[PDB]
Amino acid sequence: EEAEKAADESERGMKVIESRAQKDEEKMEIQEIQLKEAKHIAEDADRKYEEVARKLV
Amino acid sequence: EEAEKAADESERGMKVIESRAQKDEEKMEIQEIQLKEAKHIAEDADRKYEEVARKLV
Amino acid sequence: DDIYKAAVEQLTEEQKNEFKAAFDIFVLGAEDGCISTKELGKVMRMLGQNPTPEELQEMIDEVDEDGSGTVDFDEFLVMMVRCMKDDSKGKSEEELSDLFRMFDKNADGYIDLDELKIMLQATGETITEDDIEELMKDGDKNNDGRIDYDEFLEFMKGVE
Amino acid sequence: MQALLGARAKES
Repeated sequence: EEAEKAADESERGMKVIESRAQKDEEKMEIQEIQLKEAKHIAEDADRKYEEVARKLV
Repeated sequence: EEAEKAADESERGMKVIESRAQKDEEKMEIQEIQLKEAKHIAEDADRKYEEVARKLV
Repeated sequence: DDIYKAAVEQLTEEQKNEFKAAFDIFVLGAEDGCISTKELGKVMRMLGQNPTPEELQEMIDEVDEDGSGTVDFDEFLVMMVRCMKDDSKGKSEEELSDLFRMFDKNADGYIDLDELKIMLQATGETITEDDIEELMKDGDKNNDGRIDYDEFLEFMKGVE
Repeated sequence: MQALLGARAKES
């Protein structure tokens, strides 16, 4: 009974973790894809900065 | 043994996906922090854009 | 392309095949048809190499005149080649002063594309002309239609 | 090259 409760806790755990792992994996990929975009915005933000700053110059 | 093995195997499943959640969690935190900074860089670069755009004016 | 096509000349079919597949899985988690930072980093941290989103996209800008826009399979491989220790660093500036100087057939210090293209006829091999005027522009960043020594330098990039 | 390509690295 305890092993089955453990089967359920280690399996539920695995599923909770798979759910968490998936939430974190999606957040990982979401933040990674969005990081690439945030970096591209920084490149663009720096790019527009340079275009206007260069005009300033 | 089957119940305990279910727990043990699901626990190993969990260890791998927990380690994955941890890797994904660390990576999403890294990517999130990096996103925040890439975005803060972008925001800073956008602030600089505006500082230089108003100074361009 | 000049450097790049001249390069692909050397390494053989199987090199080509291995990096084609290396792209087919360099997109194992791809980003932009090109490769934005995720796959680049993926493959690198699988080992530990260090390309950064910023300079990723910049060396792209250095090369994405093709319209890759980001690290395409092309940029993946130019990154690949951007690491192997093979050769660089510019036949002697004294040598190059001589080389300019013979481009400076006129014995001046200023060379139009004419005696330069005549140096080229002196090279004889199948003469391209687009790339001739391109090289005029390369050199004459002074843009004065005539080219000085450092312009000649700007004109003979990556050359033995 | 070695540590992650093994003896497969022969010509390419």
